[PDB]
Amino acid sequence: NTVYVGNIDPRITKEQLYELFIQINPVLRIKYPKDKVLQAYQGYAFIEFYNQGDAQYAIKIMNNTVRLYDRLIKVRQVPIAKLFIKNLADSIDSDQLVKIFNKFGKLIREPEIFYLSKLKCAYVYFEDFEKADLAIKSLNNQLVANNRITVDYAFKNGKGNAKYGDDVDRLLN
Amino acid sequence: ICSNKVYNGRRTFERHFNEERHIYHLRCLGIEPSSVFKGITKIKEAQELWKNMQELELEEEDEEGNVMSKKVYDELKKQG
Amino acid sequence: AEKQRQLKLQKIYKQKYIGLGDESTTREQWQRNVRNDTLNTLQGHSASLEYVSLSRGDLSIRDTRIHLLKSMSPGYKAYLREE
Amino acid sequence: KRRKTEKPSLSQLKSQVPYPQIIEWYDCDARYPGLLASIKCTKNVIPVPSHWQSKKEYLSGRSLLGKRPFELPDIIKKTNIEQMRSTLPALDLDYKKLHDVFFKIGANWKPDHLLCFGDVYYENRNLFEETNWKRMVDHKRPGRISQELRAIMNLPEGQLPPWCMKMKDIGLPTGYPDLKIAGLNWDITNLKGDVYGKIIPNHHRNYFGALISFETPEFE
Amino acid sequence: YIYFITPLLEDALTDRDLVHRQTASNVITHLALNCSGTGHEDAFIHLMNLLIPNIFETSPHAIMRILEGLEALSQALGPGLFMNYIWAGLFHPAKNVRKAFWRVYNNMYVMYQDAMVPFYPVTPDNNEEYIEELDLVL
Amino acid sequence: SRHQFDLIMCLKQPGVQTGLLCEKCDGKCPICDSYVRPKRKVRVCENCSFGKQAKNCIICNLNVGVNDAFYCWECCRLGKDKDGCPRILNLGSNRLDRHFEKK
Amino acid sequence: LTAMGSTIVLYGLGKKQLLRRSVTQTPVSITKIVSMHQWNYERLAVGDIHESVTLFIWDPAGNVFIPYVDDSVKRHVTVLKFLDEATVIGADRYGNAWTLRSPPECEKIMSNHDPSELSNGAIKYPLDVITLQQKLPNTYDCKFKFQLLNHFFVNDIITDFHILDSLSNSDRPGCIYMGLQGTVGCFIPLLSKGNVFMMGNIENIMAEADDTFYLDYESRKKNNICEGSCSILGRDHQEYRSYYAPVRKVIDGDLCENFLRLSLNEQEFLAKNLKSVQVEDIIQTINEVRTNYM
Ligand SMILES: [Zn+2]
Ligand SMILES: [Zn+2]
Ligand SMILES: [Zn+2]
Ligand SMILES: [Zn+2]
Repeated sequence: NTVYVGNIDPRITKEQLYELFIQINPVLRIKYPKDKVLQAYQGYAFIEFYNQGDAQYAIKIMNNTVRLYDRLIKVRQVPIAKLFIKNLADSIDSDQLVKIFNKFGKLIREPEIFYLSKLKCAYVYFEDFEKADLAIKSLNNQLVANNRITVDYAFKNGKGNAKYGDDVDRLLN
Repeated sequence: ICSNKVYNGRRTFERHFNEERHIYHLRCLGIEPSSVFKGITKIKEAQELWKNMQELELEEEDEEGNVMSKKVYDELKKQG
Repeated sequence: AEKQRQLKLQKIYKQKYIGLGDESTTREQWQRNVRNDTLNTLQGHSASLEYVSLSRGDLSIRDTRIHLLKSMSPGYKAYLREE
Repeated sequence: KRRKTEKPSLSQLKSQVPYPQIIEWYDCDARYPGLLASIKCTKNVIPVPSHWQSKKEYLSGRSLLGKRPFELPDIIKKTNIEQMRSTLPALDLDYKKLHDVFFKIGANWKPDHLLCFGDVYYENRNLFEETNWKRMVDHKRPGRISQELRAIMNLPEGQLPPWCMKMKDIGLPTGYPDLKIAGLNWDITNLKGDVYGKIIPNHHRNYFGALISFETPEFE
Repeated sequence: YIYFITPLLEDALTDRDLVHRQTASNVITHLALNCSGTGHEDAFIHLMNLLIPNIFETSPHAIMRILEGLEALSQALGPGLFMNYIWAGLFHPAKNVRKAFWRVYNNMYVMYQDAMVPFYPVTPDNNEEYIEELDLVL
Repeated sequence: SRHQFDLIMCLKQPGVQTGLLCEKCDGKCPICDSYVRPKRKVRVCENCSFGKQAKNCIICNLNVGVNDAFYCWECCRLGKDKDGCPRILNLGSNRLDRHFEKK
Repeated sequence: LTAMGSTIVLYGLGKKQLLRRSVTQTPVSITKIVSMHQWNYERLAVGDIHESVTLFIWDPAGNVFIPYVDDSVKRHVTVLKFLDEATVIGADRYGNAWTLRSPPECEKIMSNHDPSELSNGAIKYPLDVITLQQKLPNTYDCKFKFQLLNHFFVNDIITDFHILDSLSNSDRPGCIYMGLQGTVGCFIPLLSKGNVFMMGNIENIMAEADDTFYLDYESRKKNNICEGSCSILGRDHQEYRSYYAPVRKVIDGDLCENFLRLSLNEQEFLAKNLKSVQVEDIIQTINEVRTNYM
């Protein structure tokens, strides 16, 4: 629907943008900001079409096409499980963490290694609350690399509430 | 609805209604986006609100088909 | 002084013209004024009175008129219920 | 206390409403919320202008600083008194002229903007830009490019826009199926000036009130 | 002459000064009273649309000039639309908005009653008793 | 009155009698104090007439009026013509501080 | 073509009983349909008890009527007709006789587009209309509005409108209505302008004529008859005929007809307010309507 436009000369005005894009598709709305401090255009606009069909069309035909004031015109189109784990071993690599938690569940992102107190801790992002419950059940208070690690939910207070299972189920759906 | 999240201002929370994550919680929750659900707070009520969000007769030849549906009589076109 | 006069004129206009919503008026108080004025005009115009007479199908038209008059008071519902 | 805490949730109030998106959080403290939802959501009612709950006395507007002092309606500007008396930092004119400007010339004349049934003017709004907008949706049409935007685009005369080549591979605009452009669906020899294409409509009274004559009252 | 006036009142009613808004409303009083029923309501609709936001404006002079202006608009527009505004603001929680609009509705109830009768937004689900005789069709 | 606020009106059902205004107040519509196109003569309730007070100007309440007061065409359409008995019962802070000001 | 309480059903002809060919669900606003009328099978105007007229268009292969215009205000419509494609006659339960017209912004769209694209598909609406959809979804749900065209108040309740292309061979097509309390009256469209200019001036004369008599009778008392003398009753014309909603373009001839009965002294006294033609030509123009227009 709405398309971002950038690399615009502040001398390009609103009527000029309108007359430009009406050549491509019908334009529902144009938001073309105006700096109050400098009393000038900040050189990027937003053109809301009547649908994402004309929007994407204008993205395809318009991108890297029109040359305005010698500068080219650019167009660009415009919640997960988290486990805190404490007392990790210094020999535990982030990739090793990935290998350890892959068997329990798919990771939406990579673990985050940080130090509290000296105390090696990490955040592990699971795509599923139930697979997170698996890595918890098996890995809680367990000894890896000759070091006892604790696996629980990371704080937001901590994840894993009743509404959390309900909505995380839906985000899975 | 958002992580039982905390907001320090009412203007800001009124800005939460249009946001990436807030709409992700709605749409991924099965409650579709935009402007009907703006006043949402708890996850529960907007579920019944979204449940609140979501006979033609084609005359067969025996003259009993005056109760018979359009698509049904088309199926009997493919059968006939 | 000026607003204070507007209070007195509020008392006078309310006295003459009966219901005038001042600031806080209960829905029971105001809706009663609505019903009273609507019925008032239905029976007031011989036109709309003749109309309601036929559409209702009463035997006489004054039955409809005095019906509306009676219908202005709240207890008339229970009165019909007791017939 | 108890009445303040007795209030139903706004979402509980939404279900009673056929158009639930108008109701807002403050309607929870409506002393008669089930009624106020019905009135506010009734068909033709026009919601209260929202400048209430702001203490700014409805105009603090920064935009108010930059508003033009005034502009004469062009029909009155024809009367030339603009030059006769300088308002910016004797003047006798013809009775027939002025009278005809209001009546002969300006009988059918009407302000271009006005407003609609439910139009309400909020502080930050300025009608003028929307007037040039509505007038512009009128004048400007696809296939035509003004000489100013053409010069900025650096497109010389007789040459097609750069999106005609990508429009050759991608195809005509989905929004304009009837659009014609020289060299492709439309005759290149008809390329003239600022118009490289035009929409060809495929569609091809008296309104019981047709006056059939127009006669204004004469001053003399 | 009404149409040539409205672009002037455009900058008047919009002006920040409560004085200009006041005297402009005084224009709308006489202009609306003597031009009422001519068929310019579409222009009167505009002129009003600029007035409604000024209802909340305080001070005695501003409030009475604006009240008289809106009452003049009641005659040129007719209650129905003027009502529609008054209705959508009629109760409201704000204790202030309410006190303000019930002034306009008081004056409207004074000048017009039968005139407002058809225009009450009242339905059987809106109020309990309603009136059984409004739905009768022959 | 339209201008002076503290002035109080009567607003009773007008009688057959016609209110008088002095030559000094002549020409004012007793509600809006307008000089243009007057229409209908004012009528006051009997309670505002009786004795000497009947001769007073219904507007300024002090002087003895010869002329009849008429409502304008704007008040006759606004219906304030039929609102009630116009009269000014209290003399008003303006006239008061005027009299005490001079003497 | 029948109207349920909520919805509009279009029945065909079946045998042993009649069948539902199509059903159209109403907008939420419409509770019941008192009366409705069609324009050349393409268009409809559907009335309500509580709310006002709403026009629909029949879309073939869409098998549905699509509302393309709302109405401005709440009006209780007893009987309704079409003068034209774009305009509608309607009466009220309370006695208002009005006529509405679709805006040219809508007429351009429907003249330039097919109805099938209204419900679904691409129809390009100016920026203001959409902003009125998200801003005021309740009123602008039908995305257009009837600008009031004619409004009038006849104290009766109009039963039947009929639009006659000619009344006794007369050129100007009239619309004649019979009221419930009984009456028959007509609205004649005036060709040209100075017709409605002269008529308007005569109505303006007879409107305050009672006041003019009162001011003359007042001045002669200043040098030496109540106010309602000529009207016999206090009601002004514009006030009485305005009533519920102000008369818009309709000039009332039933008033100008009273000018005929007044004595020559009174008539010549009234017509002096005009620089225009004499009383005799006045009476000419007045009596012209019944002769020529029907
Ligand atoms: Zn949220
Ligand atoms: Zn008195
Ligand atoms: Zn005096
Ligand atoms: Zn007056």
